[PDB]
Amino acid sequence: LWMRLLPLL
Amino acid sequence: MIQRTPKIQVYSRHPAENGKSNFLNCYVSGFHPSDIEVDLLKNGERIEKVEHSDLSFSKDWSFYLLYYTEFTPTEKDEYACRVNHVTLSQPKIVKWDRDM
Amino acid sequence: TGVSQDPRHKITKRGQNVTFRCDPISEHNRLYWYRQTLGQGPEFLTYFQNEAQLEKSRLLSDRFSAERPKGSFSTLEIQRTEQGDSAMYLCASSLHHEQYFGPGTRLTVTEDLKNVFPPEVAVFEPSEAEISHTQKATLVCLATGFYPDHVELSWWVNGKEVHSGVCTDPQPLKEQPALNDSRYALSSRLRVSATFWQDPRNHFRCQVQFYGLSENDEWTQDRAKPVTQIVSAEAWGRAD
Amino acid sequence: GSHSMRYFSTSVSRPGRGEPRFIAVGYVDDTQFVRFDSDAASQRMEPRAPWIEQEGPEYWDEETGKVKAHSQTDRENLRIALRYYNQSEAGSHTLQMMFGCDVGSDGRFLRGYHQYAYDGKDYIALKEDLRSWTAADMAAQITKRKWEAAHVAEQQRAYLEGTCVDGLRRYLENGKETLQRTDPPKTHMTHHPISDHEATLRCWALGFYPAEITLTWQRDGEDQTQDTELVETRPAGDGTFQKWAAVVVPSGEEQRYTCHVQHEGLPKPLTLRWEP
Amino acid sequence: GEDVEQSLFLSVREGDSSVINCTYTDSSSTYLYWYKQEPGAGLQLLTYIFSNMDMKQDQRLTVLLNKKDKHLSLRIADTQTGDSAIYFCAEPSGNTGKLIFGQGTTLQVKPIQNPDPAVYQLRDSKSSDKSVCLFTDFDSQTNVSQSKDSDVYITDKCVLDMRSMDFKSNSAVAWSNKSDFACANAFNNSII
Repeated sequence: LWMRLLPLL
Repeated sequence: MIQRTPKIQVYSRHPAENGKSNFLNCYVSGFHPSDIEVDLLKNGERIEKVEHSDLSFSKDWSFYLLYYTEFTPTEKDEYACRVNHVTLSQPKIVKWDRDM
Repeated sequence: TGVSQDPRHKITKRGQNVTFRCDPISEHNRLYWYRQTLGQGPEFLTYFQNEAQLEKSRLLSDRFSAERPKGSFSTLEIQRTEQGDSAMYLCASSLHHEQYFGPGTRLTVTEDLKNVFPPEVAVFEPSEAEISHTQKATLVCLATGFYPDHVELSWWVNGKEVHSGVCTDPQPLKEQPALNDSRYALSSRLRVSATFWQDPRNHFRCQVQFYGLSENDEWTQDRAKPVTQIVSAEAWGRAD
Repeated sequence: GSHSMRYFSTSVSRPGRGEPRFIAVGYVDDTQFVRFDSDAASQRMEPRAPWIEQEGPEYWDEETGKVKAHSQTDRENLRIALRYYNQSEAGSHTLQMMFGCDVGSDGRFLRGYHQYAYDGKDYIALKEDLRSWTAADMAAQITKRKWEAAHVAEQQRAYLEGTCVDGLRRYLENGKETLQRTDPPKTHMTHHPISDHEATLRCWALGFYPAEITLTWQRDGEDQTQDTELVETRPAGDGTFQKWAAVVVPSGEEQRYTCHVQHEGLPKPLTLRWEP
Repeated sequence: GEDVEQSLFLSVREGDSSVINCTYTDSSSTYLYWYKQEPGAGLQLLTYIFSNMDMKQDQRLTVLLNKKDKHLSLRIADTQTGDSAIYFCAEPSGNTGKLIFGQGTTLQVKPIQNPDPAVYQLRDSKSSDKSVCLFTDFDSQTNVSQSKDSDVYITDKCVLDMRSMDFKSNSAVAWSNKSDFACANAFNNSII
């Protein structure tokens, strides 16, 4: 189950 | 920018018996960046029927790919794996050794 | 400190184009537009991740068109505005997941700008009877016949804004409630000590900030351009 | 056994060839079960294990959506990186991410992971405490400072302790006969004369799972770390692993040398001597 | 699938506990938000919980979460008249953090002040024959109807805090243009 919210660098 | 040159192994999935269906494996590991040209050879000829694993990488962030084809090894016939990468000035060929 | 929006209030003519700006909190990469109608939770319109518009709702007609040209301030455009586009347009920004909202842009689309009226305001002086019975004195302020429902009411006693003993109707009240289109009234109460009211040097002002038309707006009628304006009524204390 | 889930993504820019190529893969231990390739015609999260094919349609629609959203964010991350390092937009650059979680025998959360590499070197990683970040250079500690202000750690920590262990536990229960197995290494030695007075002794481990294995040479029970050749553990292509280790040995000294094999699928470690 | 479900209205006595309840859509949502809105605009982020916490407390506020059943609740310790507002529970939807909102729970806080109910007449400050009526100091439980003929405007009740005397009062205003109109009968309380 993948993430629903990746962060910006 | 890091560049790492590929580690190359060409080996059979099973111990080679002459005449017995088997898989020929060329494993390229430990490289960066990800662009790489791999070819398996039979007596120098590029083999058309050649699959590869999906781009994965290791704990050190270096990439690894499995190239494979089914083949029936003979006593006579000669297999190899031709690799090129930015780290190489020319392609590197690694003959297949039944014993490594 | 927070998110910023321009203008706070717009009133265009139906079938005209309109543009709102949103200015997110400094260096917030994520920008969301929402629509809110009175009585409802806000509804997603669109998402910018810096420049890129990554997700857009099917609640957007072709008429709706958002930009974030520099990954900075965003604009929303409505072409050929319709009555149904009347709403609060909310902007929010986050660095990751915590969304902070602006004060919104309250849009009203009306058929004609001559439908737009400033309030009339009046102060009503406290009852003798309340002063006998309670030793308190309630002033009532009444603002009538404004459209649209865009006002801030505040009391000033001896030149100071008062922040206690005040009550303003939470919702403007329709002069004809059955209709969509209808002018509005609003009441406020300021309650002071009977002694405070009885001092005739004490000055009571009720103030209604109207958000109406711009200087850009066209006006072919006779009465004053119904601009953004303050309308006051006043009363002095009385020993009577 | 104890188990892990790993999601790996690679974004490679290619200025003047359109938008960055994005490739993602998922593993449970050393078993791949999904992939996404942004150059494929499908534009889907595809199964890469017969056992995952059992997930319902919601699973495939949603997993596709999430990885596509990731592809879009890691595209923007390549650009942010370009700005931080003050690098031209003519160069091809690589951004790599790995997240996932470990559980023990009981199914309980053990460890979370969330790490990036820019152009092949550590950029930023979530610490094992899950409450703060290791920044690897001046550029990364802009991200570190931004992520500490935005509280990204306690949000990603909510995913790693929640959706990530749930996923893992469900794959362990649906892929049971594949994932909750050990294949122990099949071991033998080969003697290879090099001169009339030398031989390479090669210690073989075939058909093992999982991949983790230790191959060691001793001489009179002293480790031969320095004079041993050792190949990277390699895939057989059939979901098992192979490895060997070799020492060159004086003709006659063969029985002073032993090979030690450690592997999760062995009751006790193996000692091998050139006997045959 | 479904919506974020919360009640539209909840009435509390000043000093009692307010519990505002919410069901959200997706168990995988890593955070849940409470926002509050006062007369005018201005969605205020009030408090949040991550999905790996049972509970969070923040002064008079408490958030309880049940991830399996997707139940979220804001509990307020010591409800003041100042806490009257609309509370929205908000959940991230899909693969950004765009929010979907509940329809909003309007919170009404009734003063516990003893009623001295009275109707008063007030005269325009500018020497007019123009009058408004004031229904003040009545009981918080009073059913103040707007009921009328269409010439007669009655406002809704609103709470008013005189802090210096620690005194809260309910009031409503009525006016009309009628020659006919008496403050006496103007109001239509249906007190329960």
